[PDB]
Amino acid sequence: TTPCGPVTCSGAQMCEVDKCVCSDLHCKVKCEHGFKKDDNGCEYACICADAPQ
Amino acid sequence: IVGGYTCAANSIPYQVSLNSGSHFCGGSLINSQWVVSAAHCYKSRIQVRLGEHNIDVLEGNEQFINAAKIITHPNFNGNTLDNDIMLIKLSSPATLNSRVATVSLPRSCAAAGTECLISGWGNTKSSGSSYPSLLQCLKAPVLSDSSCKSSYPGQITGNMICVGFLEGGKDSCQGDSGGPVVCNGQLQGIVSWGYGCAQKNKPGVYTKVCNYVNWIQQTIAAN
Ligand code: NA
Repeated sequence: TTPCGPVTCSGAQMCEVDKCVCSDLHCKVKCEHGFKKDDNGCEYACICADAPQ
Repeated sequence: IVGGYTCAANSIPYQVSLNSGSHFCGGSLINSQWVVSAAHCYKSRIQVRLGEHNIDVLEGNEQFINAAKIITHPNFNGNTLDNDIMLIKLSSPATLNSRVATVSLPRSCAAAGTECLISGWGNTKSSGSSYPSLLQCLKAPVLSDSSCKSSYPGQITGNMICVGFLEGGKDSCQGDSGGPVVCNGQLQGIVSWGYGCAQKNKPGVYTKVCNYVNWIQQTIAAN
């Protein structure tokens, strides 16, 4: 649940820049460049991005 | 740590930082030459920084020691994060002062309701991104396995405990992993995971240390 761009994520929705969907369940380690998103978007539970996205 | 307060200087003498160019995880000093952390923090090369308070500045109290051996639990599951524990043998014994000390392992498991201290240099904003320079503290109770499971249906093994608030607001966050969860001077948990940070009904999940005491001692005894 969180405002996002033009829209507003409710309940089980995670915000992706300007759209609501995705989910963000992650492990609590720091990702130099954030968690790995690729193909679908948003991020991965426990895998950081060696290089950015 | 979201919704916490700044820990007084050298207030958490057993708190350590795992570094590889920079801070990526926390950890606990269980004895002069060993550190306990989360397995999902594993890396081939790790430098342990002790006696830290302000991770962005050299204060003159810190001790920098590289890890000689890194041992992750044999049964660690990267998908469910079950058995998310790791041992790190320092290449040199640490010097114990007042700014550097060890924490005691569990003589038993904490009962739901037990207040505990959670610390770390993790993200402080639950909605946004904001990393502190000064170690943050948070007092939080140990939730019941029932409420923990209902908060994360099909995800809580018997090697996990929830510590936090069903109402959200205060919780651990990215960068706190591997960190300490001490109750009554005893290390009861390791910052592992959760759904976001400080979300309602989504308290932080932590590794249940009291289940690994035998494993920890036997591993230390053989390395
Ligand atoms: Na420092």
